[PDB]
Amino acid sequence: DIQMTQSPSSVSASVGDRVTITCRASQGISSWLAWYQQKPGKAPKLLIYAASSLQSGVPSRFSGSGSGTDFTLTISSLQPEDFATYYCQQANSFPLTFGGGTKVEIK
Amino acid sequence: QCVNLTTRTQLPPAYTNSFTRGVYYPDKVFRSSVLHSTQDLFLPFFSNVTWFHAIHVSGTNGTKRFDNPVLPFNDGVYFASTEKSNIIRGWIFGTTLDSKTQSLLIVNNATNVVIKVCEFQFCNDPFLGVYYHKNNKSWMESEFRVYSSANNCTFEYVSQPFLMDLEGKQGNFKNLREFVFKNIDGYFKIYSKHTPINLVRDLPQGFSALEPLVDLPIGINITRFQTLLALHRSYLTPGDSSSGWTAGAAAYYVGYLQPRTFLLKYNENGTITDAVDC
Amino acid sequence: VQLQESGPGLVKPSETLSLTCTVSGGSISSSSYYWGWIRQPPGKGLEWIGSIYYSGSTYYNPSLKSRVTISVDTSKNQFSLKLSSVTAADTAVYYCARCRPEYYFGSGSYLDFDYWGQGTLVTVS
Ligand SMILES: *[C@@H]1O[C@H](CO)[C@@H](O[C@@H]2O[C@H](CO)[C@@H](O)[C@H](O)[C@H]2NC(C)=O)[C@H](O)[C@H]1NC(C)=O
Ligand SMILES: *[C@@H]1O[C@H](CO)[C@@H](O[C@@H]2O[C@H](CO)[C@@H](O)[C@H](O)[C@H]2NC(C)=O)[C@H](O)[C@H]1NC(C)=O
Ligand SMILES: *[C@@H]1O[C@H](CO)[C@@H](O)[C@H](O)[C@H]1NC(C)=O
Ligand SMILES: *[C@@H]1O[C@H](CO)[C@@H](O)[C@H](O)[C@H]1NC(C)=O
Ligand SMILES: *[C@@H]1O[C@H](CO)[C@@H](O)[C@H](O)[C@H]1NC(C)=O
Repeated sequence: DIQMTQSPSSVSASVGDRVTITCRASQGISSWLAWYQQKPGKAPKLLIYAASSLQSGVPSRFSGSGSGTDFTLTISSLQPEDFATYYCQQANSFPLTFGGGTKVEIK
Repeated sequence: QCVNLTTRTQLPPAYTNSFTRGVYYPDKVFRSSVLHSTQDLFLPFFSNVTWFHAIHVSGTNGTKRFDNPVLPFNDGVYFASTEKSNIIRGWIFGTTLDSKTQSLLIVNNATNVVIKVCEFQFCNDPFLGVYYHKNNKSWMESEFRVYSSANNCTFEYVSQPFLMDLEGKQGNFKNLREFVFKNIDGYFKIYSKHTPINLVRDLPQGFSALEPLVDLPIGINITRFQTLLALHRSYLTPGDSSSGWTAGAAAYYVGYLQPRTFLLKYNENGTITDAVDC
Repeated sequence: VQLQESGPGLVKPSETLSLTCTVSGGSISSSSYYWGWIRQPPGKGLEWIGSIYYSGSTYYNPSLKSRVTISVDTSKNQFSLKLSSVTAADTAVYYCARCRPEYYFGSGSYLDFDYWGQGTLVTVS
């Protein structure tokens, strides 16, 4: 019985800018969360685990902070290969739940 | 609160030879296709290591063993464990294991891994336990008796929740886990490795390389350490507490470290293929 | 390490939906990890349907729990997901998954997914 809302939707940006996404919870999860990226026509790939970390060799222009009821994600700069939908997921209770996703496009 | 359990049998320990194993990366630099000579604390090749069991049998005479004695630390520890299920959980480190001095605790309790550095008062026989229910066909867990007084804690680390099996099978061992513990400067250093096996008894002969896992700034004084295990408890072990319980099936081996010089051989990617001592 | 989901194409209303996940590069038995299935309908949305462990201990999503079963064939590296009955809104794209392992001890998987595979499409009517 964990519900989430992802507030930004369809953000537009240029090549060099700063963009930010917020994912809100409803329960009191404690610093456990996950972020996902989905390029069109593929399967999702993981980007950030736990509150704030990074796996594999994802470029270090991806970083987010954390808290107990609010969360965020921000990227320092864009490249023509950064155009997708991002997702937030919880890692606390048995009924796993996913977010509505947010779309980032380059203008 | 905790209790003493007393239905043990008696027997002296044993010794088993360690083959060419127990090597680890000694620094942070990257090399390839070289022969490098190093001076450091290592475990000598072909050295005695000590054997400890946890096995229970019935039918023929009486043989119940459950060993977790207090052992010295000296300069460092090499630890190896062979199990069919999850029977070893963690460790307590300290110098007096009482209320007059600090101690270090590493524990797994099937939901979270806990690392603490704190003042405690451990009692004689620390152990964790499980229960087998017939109506459920489920292996639910409820037992924790490791201490009775904790205060003035400095470091605390509680990790992300996970799931794990507690079933308990029979047959041949199918896992091997090795750890190396070192305490230098004001730092505690832990190295680890895992590998699959299909043996029935004794330590494999081969070669493996260990990689760094955890570095903790603590600053305690360490002279002795002890192990924590898990025991079963069901409808087929009647009686009362301190006299009703059964053991699983597991074993472990311990060895110490000495100042040596080694000639390591790197590969063309950065893996230690073999090694030689003098 | 590498996966390749497989299954049928056009289906019929209120029938059993077949599926198969052939693990490549990893021993399905020589492990202590978990496996799972994930669904995405066309448009927007993600949902987690079920997770399994070799040698029993199955779990199921609280929503749409009546008609879902999961099985593993330990002889090979294969597992399957069965839906006894389907509706007109069950069409989506389905994915296999692997649960990320524990770091300090081994023998344990967290509640997060990595190392997915390509997905197939199942229609309705
Ligand atoms: C368990 O056995 C010990 C063996 O002596 C009992 O005695 C205690 O031993 C601890 C040492 O770890 C001392 O700190 C206590 O002061 C001892 N107590 C007494 C009364 O001598 C111990 O009491 C036993 N535990 C029980 C019966 O719960
Ligand atoms: C395993 O040990 C951990 C130690 O932290 C337990 O975690 C705490 O459990 C209590 C029990 O109600 C909770 O109130 C705390 O909030 C938990 N700590 C944190 C940081 O969340 C855990 O419950 C233990 N699990 C079992 C099965 O014994
Ligand atoms: C190992 O210990 C045994 C008895 O404890 C002893 O006989 C043997 O010589 C030892 N091995 C050495 C010292 O290499
Ligand atoms: C296990 O058994 C207990 C005691 O009968 C019961 O309350 C519980 O529902 C059973 N199932 C579990 C814990 O999943
Ligand atoms: C640790 O404590 C013991 C307690 O007797 C003491 O003798 C020793 O000098 C201390 N330091 C070290 C490095 O052992």
